[PDB]
Amino acid sequence: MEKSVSVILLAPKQYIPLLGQPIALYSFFTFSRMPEVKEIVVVCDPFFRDIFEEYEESIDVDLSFAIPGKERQDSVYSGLQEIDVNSELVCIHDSARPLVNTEDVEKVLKDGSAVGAAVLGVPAKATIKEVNSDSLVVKTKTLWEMQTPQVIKPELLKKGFELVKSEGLEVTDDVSIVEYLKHPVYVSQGSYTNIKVTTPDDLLLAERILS
Amino acid sequence: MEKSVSVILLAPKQYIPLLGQPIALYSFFTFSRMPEVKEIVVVCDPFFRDIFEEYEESIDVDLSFAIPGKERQDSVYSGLQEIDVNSELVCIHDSARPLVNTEDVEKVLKDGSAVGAAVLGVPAKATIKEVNSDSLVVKTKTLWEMQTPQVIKPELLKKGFELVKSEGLEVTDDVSIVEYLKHPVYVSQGSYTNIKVTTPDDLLLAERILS
Ligand SMILES: Oc1c(Br)cc(Br)cc1-c1cc(C(F)(F)F)no1
Ligand SMILES: Oc1c(Br)cc(Br)cc1-c1cc(C(F)(F)F)no1
Ligand SMILES: [K+]
Ligand SMILES: [K+]
Ligand SMILES: [K+]
Ligand SMILES: [K+]
Repeated sequence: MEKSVSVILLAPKQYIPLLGQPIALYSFFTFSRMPEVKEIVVVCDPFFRDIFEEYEESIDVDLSFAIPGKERQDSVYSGLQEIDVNSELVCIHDSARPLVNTEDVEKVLKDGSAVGAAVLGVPAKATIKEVNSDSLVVKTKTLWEMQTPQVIKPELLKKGFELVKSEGLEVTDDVSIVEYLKHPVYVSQGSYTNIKVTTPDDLLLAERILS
Repeated sequence: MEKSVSVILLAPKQYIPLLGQPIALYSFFTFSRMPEVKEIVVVCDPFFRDIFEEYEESIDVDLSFAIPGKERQDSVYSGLQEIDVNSELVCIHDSARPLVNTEDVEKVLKDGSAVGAAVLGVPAKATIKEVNSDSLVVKTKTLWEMQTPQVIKPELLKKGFELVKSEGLEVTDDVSIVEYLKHPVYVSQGSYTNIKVTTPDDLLLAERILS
């Protein structure tokens, strides 16, 4: 368990400071303090490499870097190439979610270890309906909003990339490389506080949360 | 079309002022100015009756009142009893959504007239997954977040209430009286700005929208 997890940190709105510190550094430090986390392979444009470099000697993890790709999955694959040969879990996180709780990361790590694949989620508070191509409600289910981390064993993630490669399967917002696997995905119940940061509305909320 | 629609306005966070005016009055006035709207049957506790009474002579609609019930559907039925005998559409709206645009109300009214039942919605921006009782993703759809107005012909709404009455069918968050009808429900594409107001986060966003 200890030093068993590689974080792929996916990292402009993620470098806007929140209560003075850049957004991307909040999750970076949350992961670094966890004894389970062994390395953080950070995915960022070389302009921002220094932003993480500054804190390298203080943190109790291996810092490494990767170049981003066009779409989210390209950046994950890039990060996956630098992880440890003996890492037991990869922990993929969106740097735009600075407020993830250590306790919720612990939960999804534990669930990922047990199941093979787990993602942090919350019950969708809004009333959500399926709508067909004619704009009609498909009438009838517990729907969940998916956050990050996404925690997965590296052999599973690799098999996902290889299946989509070999058969040339299409990949979208809601249908990733791992959606094509028969291997189950567990949904670990997180916190509504683990919001993503895009709008300036999010900062005015996120400061309220941090306090 | 003109003077053809009865609004049931469902109406504490809906009486917190936004840029100085109570939240419930924003939608109230939006509906009152529309030539299609004939009456606003307002659903509120008698303490707040005066809040709408003040503006009665200025508005170009019939103001009426109804007592709320325990759950949302009880308040709708209460409001439904005061509507016009010759009203062609009932337009059910949550007063906690003060920012609905006239143009979007026009759209859902037109769709409700054509289809019999229509609701304002937006594509769900979050990644939403179905999760089973064992907390596993049900792998595979266009999902939409439902707002208000909900626009429906009164005979349809009545038939919904009577079917649930007669058979004693169960009613929840996601399965209303109208979900049990075979009659189609159209989803009119609205605006992401049409947010519901509960948290103080919403006010700090809603003021940004209004400007
Ligand atoms: O789509 C997933 C689900 Br569902 C669960 C878990 Br765990 C991980 C993923 C996931 C997607 C990707 C990306 F490469 F496409 F970005 N990497 O991992
Ligand atoms: O559930 C609906 C859908 Br789906 C569409 C439309 Br249009 C209207 C409704 C609806 C629900 C109710 C309530 F009485 F339960 F509150 N009244 O109308
Ligand atoms: K190092
Ligand atoms: K190692
Ligand atoms: K009147
Ligand atoms: K009348």
